[PDB]
This record gives sequence, structure tokens and C-alpha cells, in this order.
Amino acid sequence: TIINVKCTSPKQCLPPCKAQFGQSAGAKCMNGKCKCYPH
Repeated sequence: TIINVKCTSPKQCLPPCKAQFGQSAGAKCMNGKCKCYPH
């Protein structure tokens, strides 16, 4: 679920994206917002 949240690094995108899907949710951030990829 691509999220329009703000980010400074995709690293901080995993924790938040890891509390919605689980510890498998792979997410990233293009210097601007995170991205959640359910799997």
C-alpha cells in the first residue's frame, strides 16, 4: 500500500510499514515519502 507519508530514509519507512502488515512488509522512500509493498 504505497503510503504518502514523509521520510528522510526508507529505513524509517520499514518500522511504520512493519506495524501495519508485519515484519515482512517491504517498504522504501524516494527522498520524500515511504512506500509499502505487501508480500
